[PDB]
Amino acid sequence: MLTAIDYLTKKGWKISSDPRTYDGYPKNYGYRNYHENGINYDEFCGGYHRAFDVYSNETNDVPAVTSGTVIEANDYGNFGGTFVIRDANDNDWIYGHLQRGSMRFVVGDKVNQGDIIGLQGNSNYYDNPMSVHLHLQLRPKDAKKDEKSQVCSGLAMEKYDITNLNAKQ
Ligand SMILES: [Zn+2]
Repeated sequence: MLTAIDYLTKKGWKISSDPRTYDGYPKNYGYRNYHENGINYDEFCGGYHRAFDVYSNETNDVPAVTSGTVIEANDYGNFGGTFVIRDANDNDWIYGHLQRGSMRFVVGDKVNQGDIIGLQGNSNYYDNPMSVHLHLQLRPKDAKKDEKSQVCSGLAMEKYDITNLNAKQ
C-alpha cells in the first residue's frame, strides 16, 4: 500500500507533525493541541489536527499527491492559501498554507498526480507567525457542509491507499 505520506517522503519531503505520534493513538485521532507563544494553532478544531504537516528544504514546488479535480483554489481560505483536489474516491485533499498567488490551477481544472500545484509557504488566515510547511489533510466525502466539519474533518491518511488514484486526466 502507498500513502500520500509515503509518496511525499520518497520525494524528500519530511514530516513536521504526524498524528501517529499524538498521545492516545490510534484513539482520539488527530488530537494535537499545538499552542506556543500565545497562539493556539488548533483552536478552531477544538485541538484536533486530522492531517499531516510536512516540509521540504530541497524545493518549494508542491506536487499533487493524487489525480483529480480542483474544487477550491483560494488565496484567503481557512488554511491561508488553500488548494483542494477531489480524487477518484470523491475525498478532498486539502493543501494549506501555500504562498498566496502561487497556485497553478483554477477550480474545475484536472490535475495529474505529481503536477506542481503551488509553492510551500506559511500563509494562514490571521497571518500569524508560522513556520514554512505544507499542511495536507484528507477531508472525507461524508464531511458535513457546516464550516467546522469542512475544516476539521479528516480521514487517517496513513491508512489511505493512493496506488490507484493516479489516473491520467
Ligand atoms: Zn497542519
